[PDB]
Amino acid sequence: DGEYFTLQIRGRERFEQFRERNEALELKDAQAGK
Amino acid sequence: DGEYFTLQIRGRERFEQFRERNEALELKDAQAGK
Repeated sequence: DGEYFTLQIRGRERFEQFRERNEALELKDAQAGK
Repeated sequence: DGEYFTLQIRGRERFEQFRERNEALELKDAQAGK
């Protein structure tokens, strides 16, 4: 098993920022990070 | 009723970025936006 987190938003104008960021940040950790 | 969105992440280093952003972006729309 393991643990994680989850965020919810009711605005599409803001989501576009997180979603797109999710991909960018996803690479930040998946690659190096230390 | 209505509609919204939800994002999930399994990394704390990245979440800190979205979470903190969630508050910042939340104000972007909640205030003006057009």
